Amino acid sequence: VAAKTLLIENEDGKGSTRMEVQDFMKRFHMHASEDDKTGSPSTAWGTLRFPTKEATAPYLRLSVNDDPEDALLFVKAMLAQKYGETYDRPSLILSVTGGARNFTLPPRLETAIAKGLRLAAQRTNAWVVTGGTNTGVMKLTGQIMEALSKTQSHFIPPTIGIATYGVIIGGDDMTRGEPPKIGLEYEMHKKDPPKTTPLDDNHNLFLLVDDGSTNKFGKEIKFRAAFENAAGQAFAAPV
Amino acid sequence: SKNGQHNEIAACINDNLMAAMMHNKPHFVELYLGFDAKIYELKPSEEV
Ligand SMILES: Nc1ncnc2c1ncn2[C@@H]1O[C@H](COP(=O)(O)OP(=O)(O)OC[C@H]2O[C@@H](O)[C@H](O)[C@@H]2O)[C@@H](O)[C@H]1O
Repeated sequence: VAAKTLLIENEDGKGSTRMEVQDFMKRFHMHASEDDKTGSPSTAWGTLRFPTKEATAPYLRLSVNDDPEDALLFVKAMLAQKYGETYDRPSLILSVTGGARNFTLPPRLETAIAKGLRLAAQRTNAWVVTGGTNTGVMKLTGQIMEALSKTQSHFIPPTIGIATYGVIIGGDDMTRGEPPKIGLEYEMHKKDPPKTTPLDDNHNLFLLVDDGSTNKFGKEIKFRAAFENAAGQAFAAPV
Repeated sequence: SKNGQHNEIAACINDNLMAAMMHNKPHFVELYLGFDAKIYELKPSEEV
């Protein structure tokens, strides 16, 4: 009950050959320490399952020096594996950024921003890229996409959470195990010692950027911006 | 609300809903909702 081959897309035409699960994943790297610059291959990818969610969400850990177009081909290969080759192309990449733990707004302004983002995400059918953690405005944008993902037609738009590895409390259970890790359960209430933040359960896909650091922030910025620029030059859409 | 005060508003508007329901003003009870009105915390004039 696991997919072993992934249909990836070629760089100039319409689709490439179906490489295996053990194939195509060696270009994503990771760092065992912060002193390592070349690093190891990652082997920490697959699907996480959350409590009170019907669907699962794929995750991957990529290095900070890795290519963003490889992660864009991972998102396109995952939508080609799930929704088939005739999936819906996006027309807008919608990136939301904000303060995670210092979010404190009045409820009238929060419902005004939530109603504007709800009508924009409903009319746009856009691919929303936020931070991956469950505090503040990414929790609020996951509540907007959890409200709009109930009907969802056939094609659910993906909600990519790009976050720094070494901050997420369920990361060390996710790295230890088998490479596909297709059935790795996520514990949001687990208390890991050198870390504090959990992921949000309403995000549809996860990219964890590794630089070898532990509880150090800001390492998921340039890979996120080059990933949105690579998706904007790939799907010919504004960001 | 632009200047940043809210605690004097949250003291005032529960008695303002009570007086606006008692004196029949519908546009005022349309206006005070949306500013964290909290309908269930209304208090009467006298004691039962
Ligand atoms: N993504 C995060 N999740 C949880 N905690 C964070 C995050 N980023 C920073 N923190 C820590 O929480 C504290 C609160 O900082 P905020 O101002 O609330 O968040 P900010 O520092 O603006 O983080 C911005 C981050 O969020 C994303 O929108 C964006 O990708 C950016 O990386 C900060 O001192 C910081 O150490």
